[PDB]
Amino acid sequence: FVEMVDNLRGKSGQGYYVEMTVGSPPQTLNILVDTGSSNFAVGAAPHPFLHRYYQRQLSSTYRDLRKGVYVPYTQGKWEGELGTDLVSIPHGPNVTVRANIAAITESDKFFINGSNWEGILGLAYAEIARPDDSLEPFFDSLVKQTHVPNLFSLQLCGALASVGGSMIIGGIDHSLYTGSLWYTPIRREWYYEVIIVRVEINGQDLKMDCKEYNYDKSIVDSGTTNLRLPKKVFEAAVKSIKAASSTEKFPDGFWLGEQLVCWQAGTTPWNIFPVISLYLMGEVTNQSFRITILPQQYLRPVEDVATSQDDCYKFAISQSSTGTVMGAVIMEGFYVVFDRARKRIGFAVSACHVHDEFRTAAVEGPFVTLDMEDCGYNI
Ligand SMILES: COc1cnc(C(=O)Nc2ccc(F)c([C@@]3(C)N=C(N)O[C@@H]4C[C@@H]43)c2)cn1
Repeated sequence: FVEMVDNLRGKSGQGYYVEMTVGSPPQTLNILVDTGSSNFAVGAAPHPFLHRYYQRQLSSTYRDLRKGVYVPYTQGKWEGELGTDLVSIPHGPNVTVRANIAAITESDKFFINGSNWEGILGLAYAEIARPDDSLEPFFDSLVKQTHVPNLFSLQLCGALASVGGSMIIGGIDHSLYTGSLWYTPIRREWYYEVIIVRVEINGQDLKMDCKEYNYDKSIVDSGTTNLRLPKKVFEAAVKSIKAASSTEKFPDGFWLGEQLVCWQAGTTPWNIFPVISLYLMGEVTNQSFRITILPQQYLRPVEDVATSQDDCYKFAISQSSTGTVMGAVIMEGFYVVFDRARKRIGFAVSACHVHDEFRTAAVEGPFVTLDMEDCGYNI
């Protein structure tokens, strides 16, 4: 899959995108890779922030579904006209498939002023597709119409500075990680839902009822920047992180994401900030494994601070009302295999993760963990 290595680009905090083509003749677009949604939606009108957009009038293979859909998010929205067309991934498998496309005709707070992507590739399952689960997601169409294997892997490489990485479509590139992959079940095929069974800060268990870690769900989401934690879990984690880093004091607003903290260039005290370990449900009864990230993952650089000359950072762990979200803060530490065929997600140490001479991100197992099924939330 050497053809697909390094096929992701982006700017810090603006997402990771892959090049795709739509229509006949092919129209090239940059598309955000989002494992947290399930629609393929592209700009189709000249929004001023867009480098380019889908022009259905130029595509002889465009087919109109005579249906629209309005997609609101917590902050933002897009509305689109549904259709199908031929889609390919130039630095992906050598195939072309007919896929659903939402031609975005109005939006608010969706496209990013200054970004270099024009659409979104929702890689999750049909249950959360908009308007309903009859709108087949792109990857489902890809696997159904071709011999591409039913899995993909993501290496997101962090540190506006340019980011990169690889989306290996239909397989795994073993050069992108070290050590072994460790797999956790996909609890249910809607989001990429997983179950966290234990949380440690610098090896110190938070000792909460593990149900709190997954209230009301835990997901793997390449389309979210932060590690988002349920409120109660966030409180305990911040308390422990504060205690571990107490040799230096920071305003309450920093831990709440309400202000940055800046240090003189090259003087960030990485060593005073703890590592964070999430134990995930393993493949075997009573067996778990843990993934461990560094402050280099969860203290993110903010480069566009005009009013400062120093190196400023955002605390990128935040509280959530929709459950745990393992966003870029987690994924930038690891090579992540979305093994749809076996309903499991694999983690391994990423060969491109950011670290220092004293600590590295880690994936370790096996551990003995009992009552892991009780950790999952049910209504
Ligand atoms: C450093 O990492 C990242 C990762 N992602 C981004 C990013 O802009 N994502 C983005 C933009 C628009 C948007 F509508 C969504 C939705 C569809 N997807 C997800 N998963 O969640 C929210 C439901 C919204 C996500 C930036 N930086």
